[PDB]
Amino acid sequence: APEGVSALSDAQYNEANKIYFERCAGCHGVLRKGATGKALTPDLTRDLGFDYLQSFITYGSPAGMPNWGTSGELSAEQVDLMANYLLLDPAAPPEFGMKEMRESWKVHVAPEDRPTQQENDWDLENLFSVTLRDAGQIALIDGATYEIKSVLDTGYAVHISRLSASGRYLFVIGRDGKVNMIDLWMKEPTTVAEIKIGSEARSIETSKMEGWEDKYAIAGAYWPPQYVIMDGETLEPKKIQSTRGMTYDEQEYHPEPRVAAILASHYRPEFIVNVKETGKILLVDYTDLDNLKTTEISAERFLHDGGLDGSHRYFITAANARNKLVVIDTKEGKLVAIEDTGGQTPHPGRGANFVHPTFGPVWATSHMGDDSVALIGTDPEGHPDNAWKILDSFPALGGGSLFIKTHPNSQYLYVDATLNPEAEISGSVAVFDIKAMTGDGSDPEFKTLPIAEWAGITEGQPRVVQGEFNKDGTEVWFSVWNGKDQESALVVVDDKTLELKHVIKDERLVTPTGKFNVYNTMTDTY
Amino acid sequence: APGAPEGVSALSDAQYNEANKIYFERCAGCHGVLRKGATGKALTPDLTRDLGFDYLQSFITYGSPAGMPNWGTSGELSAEQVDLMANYLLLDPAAPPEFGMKEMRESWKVHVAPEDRPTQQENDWDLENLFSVTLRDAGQIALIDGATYEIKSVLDTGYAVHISRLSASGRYLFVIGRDGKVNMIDLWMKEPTTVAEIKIGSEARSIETSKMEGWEDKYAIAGAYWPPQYVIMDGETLEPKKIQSTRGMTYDEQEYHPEPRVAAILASHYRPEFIVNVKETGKILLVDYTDLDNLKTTEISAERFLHDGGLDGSHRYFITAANARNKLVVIDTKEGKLVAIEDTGGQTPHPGRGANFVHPTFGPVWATSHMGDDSVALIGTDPEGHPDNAWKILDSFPALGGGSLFIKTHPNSQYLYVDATLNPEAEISGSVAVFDIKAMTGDGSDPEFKTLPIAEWAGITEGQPRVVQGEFNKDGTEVWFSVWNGKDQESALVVVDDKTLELKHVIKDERLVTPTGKFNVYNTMTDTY
Ligand code: DHE
Ligand code: DHE
Ligand code: HEC
Ligand code: HEC
Repeated sequence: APEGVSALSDAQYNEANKIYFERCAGCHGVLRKGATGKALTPDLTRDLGFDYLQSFITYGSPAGMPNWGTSGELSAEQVDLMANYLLLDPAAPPEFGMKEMRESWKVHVAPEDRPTQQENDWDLENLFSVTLRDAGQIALIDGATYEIKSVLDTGYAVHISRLSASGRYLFVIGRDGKVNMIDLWMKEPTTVAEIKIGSEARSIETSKMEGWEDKYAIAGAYWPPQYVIMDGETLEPKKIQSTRGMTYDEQEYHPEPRVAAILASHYRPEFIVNVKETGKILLVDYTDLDNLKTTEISAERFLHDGGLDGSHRYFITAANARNKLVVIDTKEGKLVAIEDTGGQTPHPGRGANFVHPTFGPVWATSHMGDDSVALIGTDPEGHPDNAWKILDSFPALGGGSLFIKTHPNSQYLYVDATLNPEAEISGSVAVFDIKAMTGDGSDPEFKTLPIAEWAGITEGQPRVVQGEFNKDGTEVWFSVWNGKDQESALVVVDDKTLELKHVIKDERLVTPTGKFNVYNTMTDTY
Repeated sequence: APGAPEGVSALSDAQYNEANKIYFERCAGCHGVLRKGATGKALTPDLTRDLGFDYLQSFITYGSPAGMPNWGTSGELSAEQVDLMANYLLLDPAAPPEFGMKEMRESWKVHVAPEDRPTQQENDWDLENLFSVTLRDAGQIALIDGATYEIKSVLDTGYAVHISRLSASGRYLFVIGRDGKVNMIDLWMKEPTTVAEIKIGSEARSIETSKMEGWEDKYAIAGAYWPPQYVIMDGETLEPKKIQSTRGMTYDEQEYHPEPRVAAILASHYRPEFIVNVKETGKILLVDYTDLDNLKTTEISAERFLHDGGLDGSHRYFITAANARNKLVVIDTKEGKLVAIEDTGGQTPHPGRGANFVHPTFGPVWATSHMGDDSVALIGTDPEGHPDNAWKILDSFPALGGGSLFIKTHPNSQYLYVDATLNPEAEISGSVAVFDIKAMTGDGSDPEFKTLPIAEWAGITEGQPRVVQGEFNKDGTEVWFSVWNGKDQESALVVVDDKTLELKHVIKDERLVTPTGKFNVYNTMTDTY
């Protein structure tokens, strides 16, 4: 006989459930099928059994599962409660409306009591806000001295950082929908406001229309299917919008359309919201939240990430499972093109904009499913025949690429290969010389930088990910992402010589992943 | 379970599926998606177990004169389907299904392609003076000559027929039923008939046509109670072009609402937009139909319980009742925003499209009567020339009694007609109140009214005749009222001479079964009210 799975009173079950959706669902999923954390459905957990679940929740694991019991985040009774709850069938995922957001909303420092000018000595625009994935923190690193200025707690499941248009406020979002607002002008920068906007979420963005600096922030959730516009100084939740709706092509109701990347228009006072499963791109005008104007653009399903072109007018985003790039004109508020990249699973991040020597302005992306790099023409006025067409496709290090990067002041295009199965490749970066490109059909050659080897890290599984440039566009940073119980680092590459500039190492630099330069993020320079 | 005490004569899964399809397709328009009843009674298990199999089988077989079709004896459901349904109704209520593009397209039929239709009117009818009258329990509409008063044609649309609307040019007649059935009729044919049809949901009430200058006959839109959605359709073929879900957040508490019904739908005359009331979330949508792929909409926070409403006399401002909250919500359709929300001081305002007129002392006003009390309320509708009266309730006075549904006037007339359809007294419910607009002063003295004995003029005694909804002819000189009696009883339409307030003519015919809504082509196509 299989061990006995205990009762649980209504109160206990209600208590367990609140904990699950508030603190576990960001990594284990609202239906318990897993996300960064393993699936915890009862077909799996009953086999593991109570003792095993209790031990894991008490001690955590170095692969990213918090030590709930030993950290005192959960009491001994709460730990047993959760182990017992995981042996039961998955509960119905709850909604998360205004009442729930406002209960979680905290303003630690009201706007009137914050500084009126920068009170620290830091070079805010050249700071790098780095995600410490399994530590639940971000590191604020000086872009010139390479010193860790501070390490701030945001919360387990920390995902990425974004900056307000003025560069004063640092916004961080976690996979649980937790949002932290950090005031960079304080003597000792810390969280001045926080709020939770759902159970699962990935994106956040700030108002970037000139004249709307610091007015609003917007966050998108995976569950429930909604986005929220918040006050840009206090995080007060002002407008919640459901994304449930019809698919663009079959026009069938879809009960769970996740919000993916959220960007901000520089032509109009609008947020640009990708709705994944229905294939809709939303242009949301924040001029008036009560008489709310939006444009719901039929695009392509599987929208994920993307970026604005060099002129900041057009939004280019990957509909990744269908291998397409979708192009929106933010000035006219309309779809302008849909093109296949020729590769498998394009994953641009915000992508890489540059001026090709013969094609004109282009935007590039690499792929998760193959080694190709694709370029799309982005200049309807000056290069009409090249506009929104794939002009070239060439191989980089290998499949498993996540991020491509460049900067106006650099002649090089950097491509990672983070998820490649071969350590030599996943620990390296491909670099192309833009000035040597000809678009004559021949594959441009690349130099291979041994980033992980340069950091002196071989133990564990160090994966190199995401180039990020400093404010001047002279140095590019890469994360050497190793396990929490392993040695990690950040490698700074001298852009002009393509030589190692510096290796950042520190006991607090745990699982570093996303890196965001204040100036480059606030101005959308990529 | 079937052999257990509490147990019911099961249907295999497949039999259940067939019954469930019949239920949602043919019964839910009147009995409700959760079987809680609408026009038809609740059919939930609590009640149906006490009727028992044989009662249900006979009720579904024979029907009744209250509006329930005789599915069995008409041949509409074969012998076995009746039993299936009777068995089905004893079971727990199924989860209401979605109704997307695939299901709409399966129901979409184009009987006469546009290429094959007339290029000019091929009958000799006076189309703009025609009246389209809903024959409720007959599942038909009657097309009636507005001057000779003869029934030109009786057309089958479907059980649960609700109301009629006209395309902007007056050529196409659109009718919607409570089951979401949409019929398009071409009034230019020698013998006008349905040229296209489609189904847009399981439960629905509204339909409307594009009225922006330049977009005449381009689009039609239908709104549903279930599923919670509206659909924009091609104005000539009924092809479903865009389906939009109305599921979303309430305007005030900002909490998700899984089933926000679509109530009235009107059309802007200032922008190429449809005006959609979303009842439970309290949102009014301004939907721009110039580009359905890059869809522009304005989601206006208003007040919950939005139901019916109309445009002011200038056609710029939408005025709609949030009925359970006793409020009028006013939207500026030129600027696309909320401009006011006001309490009428009455209970449950039910304006229909309302009544616009020029009050001698207040200026332009729009009026509504109420279901819950005898009051008539007036709101100022001219912010430009009468800014101190604009969007203010300027007067409130009594008409015949509570239970009023429709109030009506016309630019060519000085009278304001008010019905009292649901009043418990037959004496009141068979009459209509009429106020002289020219004698109104606005000093706080209730305007007096003349009582027209509309049911008595009809010369009907049997059943329980109720008078509903004034509708004028094209020239604004005669106003029609429906004398709604039961299906197996005699009904009529009464035509009143506006200038003398005397009986003009009584329309009676064997085919005139339960006449309710009446829509004059010209006054509907132009929004004259
Ligand atoms: C929707 C989304 C965005 C765009 C945010 C915005 O527009 O504000 C994004 C951006 C990002 C960006 C933005 C980079 C930029 O330059 O804009 C980075 C670095 C990033 C690093 C990672 N992402 Fe993130 N990421 C997801 C979703 C997203 N990632 C996932 O659904 C996914 C695949 C799985 C998951 O469970 O979360 C996932 C896993 C990862 C990682 O494993 C990465 C590599 C490392 C990590 O920190 O967990 N994601
Ligand atoms: C949403 C809605 C509209 C506006 C449509 C538009 O904007 O195109 C409307 C209009 C109407 C109009 C339009 C009048 C006008 O001048 O615009 C009429 C005459 C009408 C006669 C009736 N309505 Fe209708 N009506 C409902 C809903 C609606 N009715 C109901 O939810 C309700 C209360 C119950 C029901 O189950 O359907 C209902 C019962 C009735 C009746 O019992 C009426 C009186 C008679 C009948 O035919 O069933 N409704
Ligand atoms: C992300 C920051 C996490 C949060 C928040 C929670 N969990 Fe987790 N959990 C996470 C990971 C990455 C893993 C896999 C660890 C590994 O060593 O591979 C886990 C694992 C578990 C387990 C063990 C499951 C198994 O071994 O099959 C359990 C029982 C579990 N997690 C429970 C749990 C609960 C109850 C949480 C809320 C208190 C919770 N986790 C949060 C990542 C994350
Ligand atoms: C609107 C046109 C209807 C449609 C379509 C269907 N029904 Fe109906 N039904 C309707 C009314 C107005 C009434 C009340 C009749 C009365 O005399 O008061 C009914 C009643 C029933 C009943 C009897 C309930 C009772 O007596 O308490 C049953 C079992 C019933 N209806 C079933 C039914 C089915 C199975 C239908 C689909 C084929 C159906 N109805 C359609 C109005 C309308």
